[PDB]
Amino acid sequence: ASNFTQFVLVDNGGTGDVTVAPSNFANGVAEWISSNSRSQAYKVTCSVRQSSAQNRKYTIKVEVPKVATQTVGGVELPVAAWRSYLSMKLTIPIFATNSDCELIVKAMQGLLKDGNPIPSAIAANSGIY
Amino acid sequence: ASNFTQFVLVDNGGTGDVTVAPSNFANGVAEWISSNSRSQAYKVTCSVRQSSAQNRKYTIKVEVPKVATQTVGGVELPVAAWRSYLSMKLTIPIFATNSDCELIVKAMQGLLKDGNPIPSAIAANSGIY
Amino acid sequence: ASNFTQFVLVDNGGTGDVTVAPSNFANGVAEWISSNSRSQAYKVTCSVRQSSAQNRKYTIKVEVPKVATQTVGGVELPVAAWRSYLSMKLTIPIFATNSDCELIVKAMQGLLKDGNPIPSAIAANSGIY
Amino acid sequence: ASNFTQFVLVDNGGTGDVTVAPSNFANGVAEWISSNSRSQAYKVTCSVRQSSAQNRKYTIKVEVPKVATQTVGGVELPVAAWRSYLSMKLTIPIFATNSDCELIVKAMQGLLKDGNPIPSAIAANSGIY
Amino acid sequence: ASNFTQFVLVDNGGTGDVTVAPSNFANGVAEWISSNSRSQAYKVTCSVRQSSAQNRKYTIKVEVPKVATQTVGGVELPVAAWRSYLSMKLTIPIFATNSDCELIVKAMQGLLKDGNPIPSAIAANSGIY
Amino acid sequence: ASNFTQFVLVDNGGTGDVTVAPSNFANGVAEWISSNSRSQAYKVTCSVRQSSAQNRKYTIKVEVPKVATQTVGGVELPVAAWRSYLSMKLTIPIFATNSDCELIVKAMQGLLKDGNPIPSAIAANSGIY
RNA sequence: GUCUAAGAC
RNA sequence: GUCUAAGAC
Repeated sequence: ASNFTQFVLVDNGGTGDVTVAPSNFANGVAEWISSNSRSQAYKVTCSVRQSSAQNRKYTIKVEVPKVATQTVGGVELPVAAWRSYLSMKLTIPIFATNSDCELIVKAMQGLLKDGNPIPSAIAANSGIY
Repeated sequence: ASNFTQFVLVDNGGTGDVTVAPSNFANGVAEWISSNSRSQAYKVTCSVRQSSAQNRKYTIKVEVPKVATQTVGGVELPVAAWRSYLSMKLTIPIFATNSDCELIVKAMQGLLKDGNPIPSAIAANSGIY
Repeated sequence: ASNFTQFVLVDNGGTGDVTVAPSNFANGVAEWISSNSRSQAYKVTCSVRQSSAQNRKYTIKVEVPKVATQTVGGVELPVAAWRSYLSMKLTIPIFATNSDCELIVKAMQGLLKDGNPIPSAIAANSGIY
Repeated sequence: ASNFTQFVLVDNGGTGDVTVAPSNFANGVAEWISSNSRSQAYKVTCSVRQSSAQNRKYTIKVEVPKVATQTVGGVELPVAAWRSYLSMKLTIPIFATNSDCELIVKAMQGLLKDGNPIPSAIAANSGIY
Repeated sequence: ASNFTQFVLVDNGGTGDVTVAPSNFANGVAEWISSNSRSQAYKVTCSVRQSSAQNRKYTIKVEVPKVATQTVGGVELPVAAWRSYLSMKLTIPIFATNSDCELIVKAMQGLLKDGNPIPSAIAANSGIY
Repeated sequence: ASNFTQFVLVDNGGTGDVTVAPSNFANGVAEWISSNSRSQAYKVTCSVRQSSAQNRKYTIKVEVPKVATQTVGGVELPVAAWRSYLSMKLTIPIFATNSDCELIVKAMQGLLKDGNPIPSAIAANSGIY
């Protein structure tokens, strides 16, 4: 059994599909990277630690690169023009049962479901109004 | 036009559906709260600010309460035994077009899609392995 | 659903009713204005926030114009002589359930009901006696 | 006659009706309370004062209690779990006619009428949107 | 209804039309932007505040960008060569009727109508003479 | 050719149009006034200068009289209660070609076009909502 | 503006 | 009043 495997990060039907694969798991930090130049790859990292007596804290991080070619002195390199950085911290008390957790996951999914306020605002360079 | 409206945070088919509604929008912070006792409600807040010359930063926060009744001195009150706290920060360079943004949203959705590593780990009081 | 719709403030059985419609929503402070010059209009504003860690607080303000010997569309000074100001503040503990709130609303309705000492005193330029 | 009479504050259709009665006028503040122990009674107070040289100001307060029985020192006492507080201040110019004042009363009644936005929001534990 | 809707800012007869849409209302400032990267978008903002005791003041701003692609560090980024800035402040007395306000709108429209002196001068890079 | 000619500021389809004609040109500041007492007239002024080394700046000012309950030719005080003031400032970089300027004009026309959120809000003594 | 509410900060 | 523009001098 293992959940440290590759998965589809960006789903574009069956074409542009961005897949991210296990890269490293040093120091309690699982890391996934998409293929090709590390310089233009997507990155996802995750780690759980016992943040206190009653809480466990998850720290998920995602990097979305803007793929581009950099030319300097006539030498070109695959780079990322810039990167968008996602960073989330989820705290869960140790009293939470598996059902409680499933619910927390559903809340996260609903928050980002297509059509709801937050994803729509983000997807359009907008805020709330 | 408005995206500051109510939406379904937790989708339980058509039954246990947790809906969250606009509560307040003071100081650039949009806030949504589910119904009934504020003390046991779900809360979602969001805000975007220009974090620097080239970046806009979104700050989404979600609270999932563990509903319970507190009895003290024979007086009972609707409370939350505890709360799970989600907190995310998303940074997006001003060069990102609407397409770039749609992609960032899809990455967030894929990250939490059912069956993928992170949501499965969370939903089971587990980490990565 | 969406409660920021126009409603009837002063009801005179259809003929000569005073309808007030949404006119502003800056900072989450909902505002309703009648179809008049801002100086002679009926204004209603409402907003909610968590005043303390234990209570939420609704703040409602109403402005009613003096109609006797009024000159529609004219410049009437001093403004203090032609306008009445109503300022309501409802503090509700966070333990109040939807039902508890329905009761609180019913109480406010009874307070101002036709025939009761309070409204009948105001309508007669009187106090209690 | 005398307008300092008892009236029904919460109408639950003849049964469960919270009625309130005159209970004090000391210091120019008319008070009404329900038939309970002072510790868990509904309370309504009213006072008018000539605030400015050209204004009169009514100050009205209502207290809605959440009745509970509490065990203090092994002994049960009738008490209030919490109280909701309505506080209104109405400023009317002296130039206002009785007809002008009736308008103010009708506006306050329409404001709280069943189905209109504000009472709807309050009863649903939400804001206006 | 809601007047916070998208509208076409630059009409190039159905094709090449710059349309602008709601994108933010944080802090009482309504914002609209075109569908570009924040770095090269058209932007329109509006806010009303009760400046004096007898005035209301609208503050409107429009930003027209000269889109260009710039090579920074050997990488191409969508940027604006320069921006043109329109800034208008309108002060209306509270005694103004809706009919009085329509007059203000009609005057602003006539001011900028095709062929009239001012737009003619601006479009020709000249002064009035 | 010579743009300092009289034009129509407020158009009501011929019947009751408000034409404004040149009335002053001191210091290159072109001025247009309607056929009224300077206190009740419609005034328009315009001037251009190089605000900085990079931009030129048009400064337009419009004054619109309050007509409701107005007394043609009378002395109406306070002046602040009977006049609305519009103050436009257009900053245009020195790189803007005639075309670039034609676009900027088109944008201003769209902003104030009939039916769009901005003019329709002003004409209704409203803000955005 | 707040609250523990005709009196408190 | 200026600008590099809801925030700067």
